[PDB]
Amino acid sequence: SGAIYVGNYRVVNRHLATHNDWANLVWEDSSRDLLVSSTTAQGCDTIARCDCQTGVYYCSSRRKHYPVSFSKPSLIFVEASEYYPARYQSHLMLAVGHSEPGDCGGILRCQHGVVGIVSTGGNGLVGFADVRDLLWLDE
Ligand SMILES: NC(=O)[C@H]1CCCN(C(=O)[C@H](OCC2CCCC2)c2ccccc2)C1
Ligand SMILES: [Zn+2]
Repeated sequence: SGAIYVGNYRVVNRHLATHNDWANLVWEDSSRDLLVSSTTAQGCDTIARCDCQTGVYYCSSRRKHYPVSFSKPSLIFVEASEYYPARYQSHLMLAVGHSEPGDCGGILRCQHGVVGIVSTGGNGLVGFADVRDLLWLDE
C-alpha cells in the first residue's frame, strides 16, 4: 500500500483504490495502473520533472529503502490477476530489485522528488508506474 499527496490530489495504484477514491475520482488509466482522487487537505509531496534513471524506492516487504537504476517509461507485458487481464501496461519502468504483493504503492524518488509508485513485481524485478509526465498534478 501507499499513495502520493500533491496539492488537492491523491495518487494511488488503480487496483488498490478505495470506494472514497472512486467517489472523488479525478482521472484513472487502467493501462497505467493509476488512479487520482481529490482531497480536501493540501498535499506537500513534490513531483519530479526530469529524465533520471537512478533513485531510491521503499520496499515494505523488507522495511527498507533500496537504490536502483530503472528503465525509461515504456509499454511492458503483465500477466492476469484479481485486478487485470494479461495485457501491456504503459508508462512502466523496471529495475532489478525485490517487490512482492503488498509492496505496491511504495514511492520511488530521485533528487528532484517523486518519480513513481511500485506497481509490478516478481522474477527479481520491480516495476514502477511513472507520474513525471502528469504535469497537471502541480496546478
Ligand atoms: N500492475 C499490475 O498489473 C500488477 C497488479 C498486481 C499483480 N502484479 C504483479 O506484477 C505481481 O503480482 C503477481 C505475482 C505473480 C507471482 C507472485 C505474485 C506483483 C505486484 C506487486 C508487487 C510485486 C509483484 C501485476
Ligand atoms: Zn530526477
